[PDB]
Amino acid sequence: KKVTFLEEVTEYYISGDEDR
Amino acid sequence: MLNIDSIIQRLLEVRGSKPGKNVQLQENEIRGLCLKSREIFLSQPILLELEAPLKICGDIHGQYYDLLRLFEYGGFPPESNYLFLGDYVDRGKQSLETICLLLAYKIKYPENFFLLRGNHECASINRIYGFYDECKRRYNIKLWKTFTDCFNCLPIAAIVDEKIFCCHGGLSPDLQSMEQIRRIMRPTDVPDQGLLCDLLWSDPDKDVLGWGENDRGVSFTFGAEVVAKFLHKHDLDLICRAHQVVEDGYEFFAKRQLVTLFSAPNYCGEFDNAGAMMSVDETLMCSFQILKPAE
Ligand SMILES: [Mn+2]
Repeated sequence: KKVTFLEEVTEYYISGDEDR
Repeated sequence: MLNIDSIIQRLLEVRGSKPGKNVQLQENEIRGLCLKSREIFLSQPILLELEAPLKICGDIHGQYYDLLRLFEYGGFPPESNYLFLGDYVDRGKQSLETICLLLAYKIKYPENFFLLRGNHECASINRIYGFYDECKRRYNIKLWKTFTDCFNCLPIAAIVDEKIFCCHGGLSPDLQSMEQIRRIMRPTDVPDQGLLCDLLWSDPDKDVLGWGENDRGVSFTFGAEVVAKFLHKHDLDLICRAHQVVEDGYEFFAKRQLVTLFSAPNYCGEFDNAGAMMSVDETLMCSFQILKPAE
């Protein structure tokens, strides 16, 4: 077995996390 | 005797509430979580041997509602296996709820859910940076002391499928064999210097060759060739650690031989950072999900 990395990153936006 | 289901139900039922809403567990329930999780921690190895698939998260720092979002995206236990890399408390607004949910999941799913020790899981640190104050305000000093006894038994590192070495801080110039970690006796405080200190406090640095004094004033920095030699000596592929705020929630070091994960978005309301969670599949393919803070 060998560690590999997926290049595609999944991004989410969390509303309200600025100025909680 | 714990009713773990009742406890978890109460912790999760604040999902969707106006953020900042507290869960008021009974003092004896929280004490119970500490006592039972301590038993489980001590019965399991101090150096965990884990198999993929699992999800790995860095610092949470009391950001309870962000933790809940991590589980919403990753899947609630035991739908997914989890390894957390430490720093559950301090700085954030809801450390008590955070550590209570994590301990509850450790107790309910002890072979699907794993917690490592961070440098904030230390009485001398979390007395100052918020956890003691939170405990005192909502419960009492005796409960904070109960948490300390629990934290003193957390495991220190994990190895995933013999290829990924995980710990909160980083490497140590004192570390020659994994057996040295295995021979650390628990319960223990974190010492001011030495192997256990380094595993919880050290940092990678692109401008150091070998080992350097850490600017933090605790422990060391280490360079990319130190990482390479560690991986080669121990037949590992990757070091996975936390302990540093990074812009995108994850950050590579030494040509992807080391990765830093940080899972608390907009840490302290100062940093405007994303939080990341790393998924490791059965083939050890690693992928990232990142939670970006928004207005
Ligand atoms: Mn830390």
